[PDB]
Amino acid sequence: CRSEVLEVSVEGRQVEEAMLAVLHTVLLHRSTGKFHYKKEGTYSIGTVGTQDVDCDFIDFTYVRVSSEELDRALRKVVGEFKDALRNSGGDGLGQMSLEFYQKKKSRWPFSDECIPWEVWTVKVHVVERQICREKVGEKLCEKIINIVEVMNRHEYLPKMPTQSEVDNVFDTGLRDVQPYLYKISFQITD
Amino acid sequence: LPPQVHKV
Amino acid sequence: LNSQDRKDLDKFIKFFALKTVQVIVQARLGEKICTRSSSSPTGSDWFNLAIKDIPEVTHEAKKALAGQLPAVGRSMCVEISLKTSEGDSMELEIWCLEMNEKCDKEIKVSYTVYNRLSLLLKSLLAITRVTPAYRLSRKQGHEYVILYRIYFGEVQLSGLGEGFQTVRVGTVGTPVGTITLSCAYRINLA
Repeated sequence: CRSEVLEVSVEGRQVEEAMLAVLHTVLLHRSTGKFHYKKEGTYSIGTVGTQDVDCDFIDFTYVRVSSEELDRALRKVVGEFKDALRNSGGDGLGQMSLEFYQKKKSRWPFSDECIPWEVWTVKVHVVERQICREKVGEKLCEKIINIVEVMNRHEYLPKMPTQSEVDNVFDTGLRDVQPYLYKISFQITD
Repeated sequence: LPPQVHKV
Repeated sequence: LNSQDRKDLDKFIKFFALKTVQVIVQARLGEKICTRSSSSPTGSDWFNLAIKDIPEVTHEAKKALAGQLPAVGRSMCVEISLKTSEGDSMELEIWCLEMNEKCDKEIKVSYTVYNRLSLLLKSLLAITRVTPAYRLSRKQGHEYVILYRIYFGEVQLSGLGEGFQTVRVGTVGTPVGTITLSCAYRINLA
């Protein structure tokens, strides 16, 4: 299972916006329109919209899928990341990771096996404020370019599912966009 | 017009 | 080398090229782009992405193509330029949609080429926001504007200045060739 590592040095005020830029760009690639099945292996696809997001603390814009439900969810975990950082009081060392997985169905009494096929890890070093607003923007420009280059290496995507498999591949709970099953967690290494 | 349906 | 697969691949490529122009030009208009997601299959949203077509751009893009598709020696190029109120012009970007002779024998045009082009379009959206000309385009309208041109033929890279950078947006393999999408952009903004 392939793993990609990003590192970034930001000011404390820039931590939340830098993590959403990365997570949203990844998820922009790792989602599709909502599937609506007609037969077992026949379905049609909805339409993904996008939003430009100007950052308030970084001189930077990124594209995200237009879904308040998905954006609210990413903001929740990123905020916990920031709470843990602010409460850590260390050198400012921490990381978030985003993992896409499929499910193999299990028989009673065990839970389905979760088989990750891609994990994205973002390491942060929290560290005048004027020049940082631009330097971090330029660095973020690098990461998005880096993320796009990884994307199109075409390493492996799950087989497109029948109606019976669709919940072992995709997160079908959101109202307007359909992401690959994913989990976000974080660690504080200060 | 795009593909209307996708078959698996 | 099947027939129904050929007519579908040509339609996929043609519409991919048309949407590529729209995405690039809309990224240089000076306005944030915010489109809607819909669960319901709209039936007309190419590559399942909410890309509202500007008619003028579609006309300008068809006139450059003239019923033809990219191929070896025939690449589609979107040139992005800055024009000052005093008449000075500076070239900023050359986006090139090329196709080479390298074939992918075992690749399904029915949905696998389609879904990879859809992914490439998404990479295009992200990348257009992080190249140096995006900020310039958002600030346009008073001392300068951003103009565009669509060539179809040999790729010519003059005018970006010494030290210009090239980013590959991504590639799609097909039974008749490999589509490549990239951007060469000026970094010496003089």
